[PDB]
Amino acid sequence: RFESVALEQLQIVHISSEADFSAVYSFRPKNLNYFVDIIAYEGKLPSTISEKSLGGYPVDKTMDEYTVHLNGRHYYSNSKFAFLPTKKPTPEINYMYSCPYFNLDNIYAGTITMYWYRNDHISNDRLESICAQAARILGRAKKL
Amino acid sequence: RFESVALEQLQIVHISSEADFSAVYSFRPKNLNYFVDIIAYEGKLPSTISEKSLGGYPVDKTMDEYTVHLNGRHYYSNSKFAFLPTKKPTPEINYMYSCPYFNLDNIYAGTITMYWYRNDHISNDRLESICAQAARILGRAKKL
Amino acid sequence: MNVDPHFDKFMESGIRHVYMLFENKSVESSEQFYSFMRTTYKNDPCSSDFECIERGAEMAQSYARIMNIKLE
Amino acid sequence: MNVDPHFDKFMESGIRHVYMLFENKSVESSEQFYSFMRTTYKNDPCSSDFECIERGAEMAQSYARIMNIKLE
Ligand SMILES: [Cl-]
Repeated sequence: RFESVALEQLQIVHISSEADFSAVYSFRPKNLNYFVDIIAYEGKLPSTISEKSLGGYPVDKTMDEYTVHLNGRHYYSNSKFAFLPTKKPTPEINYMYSCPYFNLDNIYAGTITMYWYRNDHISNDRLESICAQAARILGRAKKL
Repeated sequence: RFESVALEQLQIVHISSEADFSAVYSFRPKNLNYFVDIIAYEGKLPSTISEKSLGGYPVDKTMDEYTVHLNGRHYYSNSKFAFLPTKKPTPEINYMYSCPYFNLDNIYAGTITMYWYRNDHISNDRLESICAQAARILGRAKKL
Repeated sequence: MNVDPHFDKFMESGIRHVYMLFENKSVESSEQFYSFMRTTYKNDPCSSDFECIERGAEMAQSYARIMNIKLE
Repeated sequence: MNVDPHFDKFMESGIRHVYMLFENKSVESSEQFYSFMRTTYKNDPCSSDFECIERGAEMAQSYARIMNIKLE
């Protein structure tokens, strides 16, 4: 079952990155990516989202994160949170780092993302490895 | 199903190594490793083994390959074929390269091995990568 | 395109250096070539454009060799 | 021992640098610590004794931190 893999990889990414909040995002419909859901999270939810309304958020494909991901690169920023399911600017988040993951047919299917509320985090080189390992394993799983 | 994973990884190792003959070996009973079976093979069987009698061969743990593997290293040789299910010396084999794989509880559970009848093969550094990638994936699978 | 750009370069390299040379192209031969390329890439995704192009050629060549596929 | 020697060094490092400091050791706390160590190692096996010892300490420390486990 796919989210079994998602939640197990996320737990590892969360602990190794020492993030304050982490999530796996999933695009729908397949190959079209008009919407994005949080299908797994670790840590404390940002105040601007609730345990309700974690799914069905529209995807803005002109956002830098979307295009950087399709260039095969990870994305970080201090203020742009494209798929976080709220339009509120959420200044309590100091930092975000994400990588794409691709489904079994190599289609951009979602992201693995870590967030920090504090302003101290480990280097992007270590975050790159943590994220890429999980994307490699999530990329081999299916949807029952 | 475990051998589904075994046969799929073996097919990749065979093609990328360009071996003449390749196999996955499985130890039994678990944690004890008195016997070793070929549970998957690609290419032409050596003449000294048949499509019958590919299982139940005794394991000689004093052989270098066994101890080198438990030291966390790959093994190669021009003349020692410890788990090949025959006592015949089989001089038609010019070269063998193997790596261990470990089950979900990190117990030495078998090997992935490539053989050449010709005397030309790609470098051990490339064979190391091919083998380690497959061991990493086989090490995550279970026994239904 | 919504595709893993490293897989795409890897796959396109295999197509243009090897598969296009297949004497007997068919549905089945394209399905078997893609199944091998995808499974191989999913096993160990390449990370550089240059390495993806390199590895897509080599891997497809080895597939053509080991599978005894009629070229020219 | 029949064990992956890289996992063993990785696990022993986590035990001796972190787990042994747990205030409330129990069956459940040992099962949860091993489940985390094994899943983490299986996700990305370390390849050097030195790195395995390093990563077993760091990973166990992060597990202790992020899980808010009483030390001393
Ligand atoms: Cl891997």
